[PDB]
Amino acid sequence: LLTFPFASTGLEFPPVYHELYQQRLTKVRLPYGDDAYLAIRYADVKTVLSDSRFSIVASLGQDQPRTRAGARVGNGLFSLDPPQHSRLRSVLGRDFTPRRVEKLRERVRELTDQCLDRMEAAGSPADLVAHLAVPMPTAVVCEMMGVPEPDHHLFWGWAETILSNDTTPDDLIRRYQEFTAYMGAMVEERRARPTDDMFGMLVRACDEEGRITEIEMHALASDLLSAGFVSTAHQIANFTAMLLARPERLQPLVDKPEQIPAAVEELMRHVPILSGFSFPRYATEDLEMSGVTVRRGEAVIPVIAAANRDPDVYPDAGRLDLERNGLPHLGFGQGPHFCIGAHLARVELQVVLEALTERFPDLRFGIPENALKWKRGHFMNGLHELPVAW
Amino acid sequence: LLTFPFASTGLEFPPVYHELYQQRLTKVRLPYGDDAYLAIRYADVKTVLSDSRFSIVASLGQDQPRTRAGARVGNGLFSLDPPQHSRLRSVLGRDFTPRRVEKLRERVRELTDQCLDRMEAAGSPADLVAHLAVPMPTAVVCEMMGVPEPDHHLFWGWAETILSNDTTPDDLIRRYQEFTAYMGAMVEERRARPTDDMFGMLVRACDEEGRITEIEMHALASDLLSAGFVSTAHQIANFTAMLLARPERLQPLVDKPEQIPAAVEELMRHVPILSGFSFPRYATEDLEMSGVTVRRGEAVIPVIAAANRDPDVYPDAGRLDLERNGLPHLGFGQGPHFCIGAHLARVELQVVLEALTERFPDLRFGIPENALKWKRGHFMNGLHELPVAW
Ligand code: HEM
Ligand code: HEM
Ligand SMILES: CC[C@H]1[C@H]2[C@H](C[C@H]1C)[C@H]1C[C@H]3/C=C/C(O)=C4/C(=O)N[C@@H](CCCNC(=O)/C=C\C[C@@H]3[C@H]1[C@@H]1O[C@@H]12)C4=O
Ligand SMILES: CC[C@H]1[C@H]2[C@H](C[C@H]1C)[C@H]1C[C@H]3/C=C/C(O)=C4/C(=O)N[C@@H](CCCNC(=O)/C=C\C[C@@H]3[C@H]1[C@@H]1O[C@@H]12)C4=O
Repeated sequence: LLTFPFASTGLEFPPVYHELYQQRLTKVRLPYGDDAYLAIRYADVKTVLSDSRFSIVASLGQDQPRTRAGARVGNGLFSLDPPQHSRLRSVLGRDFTPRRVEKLRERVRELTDQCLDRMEAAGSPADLVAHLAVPMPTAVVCEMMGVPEPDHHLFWGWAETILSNDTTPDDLIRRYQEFTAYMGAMVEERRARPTDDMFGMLVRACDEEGRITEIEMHALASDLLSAGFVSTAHQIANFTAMLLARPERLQPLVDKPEQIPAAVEELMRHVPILSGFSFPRYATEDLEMSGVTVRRGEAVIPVIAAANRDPDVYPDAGRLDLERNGLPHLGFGQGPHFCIGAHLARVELQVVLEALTERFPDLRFGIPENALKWKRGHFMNGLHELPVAW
Repeated sequence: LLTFPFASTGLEFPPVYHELYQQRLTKVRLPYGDDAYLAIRYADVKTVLSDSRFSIVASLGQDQPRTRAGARVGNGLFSLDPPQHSRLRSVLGRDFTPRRVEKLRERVRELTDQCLDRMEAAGSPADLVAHLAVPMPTAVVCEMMGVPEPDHHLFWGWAETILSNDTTPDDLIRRYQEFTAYMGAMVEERRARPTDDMFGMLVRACDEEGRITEIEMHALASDLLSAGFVSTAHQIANFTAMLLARPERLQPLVDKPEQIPAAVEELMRHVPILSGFSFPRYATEDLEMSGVTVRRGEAVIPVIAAANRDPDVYPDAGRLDLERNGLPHLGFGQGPHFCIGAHLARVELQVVLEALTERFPDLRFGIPENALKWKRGHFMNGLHELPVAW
């Protein structure tokens, strides 16, 4: 069988996908776990993500297809199907609706401004990863949750552990133990002095209203503080690097600031954020997909980066066209597990581009593009550093 | 209770939504059937359409909230929840993927050109509704299914019965009898001799593969010949009118054809196609929506038109901006029942704007704007006629 993931470096999209688009659904071998099919057509990835005949739960003795040594297991949102998944997420739902997140726009800009004050002070050329991509989205969720600045580094360490392909089940226990200890102390603080932040809301959801158990309270906290900043950090960097590699760099968005939202969406579509893949889903019954009968219990991987370059949905898919305004990309997923933070990410990315265009309109690479240190072996594509000059 | 639908005329967005968006989920009373909540925020209409806790089936004795006198009931796709819905739909799925539908672009343009030849031959001013909006999408699906041209008028009549608010269960009996008779004949004919058309595919699905039963084959065919062209017909005229009512008319799209797909999407967002509403959904368990506890069994109506002008999703929502390339609209719906024809409709609307810009760049209203005969009190908004000049 073909082995997956395929060879690529940086944000490269590998040419093998252009072969597979026109073939039937193909089975691949993965680094750990059972084999799986590769959903790469737009409609197929949509199906895998959103159709009730695909379960995110391995209930028929499957060995989870994956790139990480330890199978991804827990009691939080990625471990549940609807309706259980739906009631649990609805504990967070109302804090991530556009109507709520839109109110954060100002604070996001403020934090972004502080970061850039600090970058400007450091002087050209500076590492935009260290000065902006890491700090800003981390502050955003940590102050949303109620985690003090000085502990941010702990949550980076736990999130890298989740995301590292070389993490073992032991490594995950160690994480679980450390994280539980941390939040447990935070729970006790909030019980004695209640706070208005999200963790406070979670503690009340548990203690007062009896809406969730302690296990669910911790699980949701773990999900947000794990999923909630490392992805945006990687994208802040990926997005700027994509833009600076263009002859005109930021100038189109300097000239036409009203096109920044569209630009954010095109980049969401075009950047292959993952060198791995997310959760496989499993057929709850036999079903047909791209010329193949997928049997009950068999795993299908949703390759969202291939979806976002489907030749039939997106003409000239490999071209970054910031005016494309393409059909709706799958970069935040689809169906039940559609990114609960999708609007917050869009706000964070719109705000980063606003602030860079307004403050550093002549922003450019601070080293030769050829010297950029892309992450090589990692679950997520991105940059170790992004030196920029102004 | 607040009565719904709200007063509006033509494609006017009624101002009352600007009130309701700020407020908690509100309950309305309908022309027929039980009362229901009005889902109007983006995220809420999404939930209603996509969340498994919302069923399209009244399984607890409910009287379907509606504007039509006779309740909407049958054996096709709008009468099913997943997975039963999913299994029936999958019989058609393959034929409506973008990969399949993109192959129809040539033929859709051919038919659009024939329509425009007749219009031009009729002479300025001419009615674009009669010459293009009605014939072209009717011909597209009927020839897809294998229905001959001379019989198109019959399918228009059956479709309007379904869509007319003044239709009784008796009128629906007549329709069903007439329609079943007609497709029965088509079935005999396809059984006596194979044809490579969509109805012929349904016949193979019933007779040869035993995938579906005879009344499901009929249902599916009825769904497609009912939903499959009156909507596109109404939008072709709605879209053209929207464009012709602006100072610049068609010139922005003449000048930049590459923006035609984006305009189609903005129009889909902006145009309130329904005066009424689609199917209500029923909560299958207690849940929270916009500050209200929706109890099990209670109905919630997804108001697509309102979601598409959600003030927090869409800044300045009332403005038709063809470059907006906004966050994805709910105009083709969402979840299980997301329009099976969405790509075909995008193809049809794109091709119509391509053909109109290329052939009639100085297209303009053929009568004074205030004379336009907008449909009054009908289920869908639109024009009885659209005189155009060139
Ligand atoms: C550019 C940044 C981001 C990207 C590209 C992204 C992408 C995604 C994708 C594709 C999924 C679904 C994976 C699957 O279905 O297998 C997901 C889920 C999730 N994301 Fe995001 N995300 C981003 C930012 C955020 C933010 C800012 C937050 C929270 C503050 C967040 C929290 C979550 C959570 C909790 C889930 C699981 C939701 C569920 O299973 O119900 N993400 N994200
Ligand atoms: C501008 C044109 C169109 C618009 C605005 C439109 C809109 C919609 C919407 C919003 C729904 C879902 C309603 C709900 O969930 O309550 C739907 C369903 C449906 N549409 Fe379309 N549609 C269009 C064109 C078409 C075309 C061209 C076809 C051709 C086959 C078609 C066939 C269907 C069918 C069969 C369903 C039911 C699907 C299901 O329940 O699984 N429609 N449409
Ligand atoms: C750029 C977007 C990427 C996403 C990525 C998929 C990509 C599209 C998911 C993959 C999740 C793995 C999760 C995971 O391995 C586990 C696990 O081992 N146990 C549980 C409970 C442990 C605590 N919760 C979590 O850590 C929950 C989410 C963290 C990540 C999350 C990242 O945001 C980035 C679980 O969810
Ligand atoms: C602008 C788009 C509009 C859509 C509209 C909702 C809007 C968003 C739906 C509403 C459906 C009503 C359906 C309906 O009344 C019935 C009924 O009475 N019996 C069944 C079986 C009868 C045979 N199937 C059908 O007629 C199936 C679809 C036709 C319409 C369909 C039109 O595309 C237009 C049924 O579905």
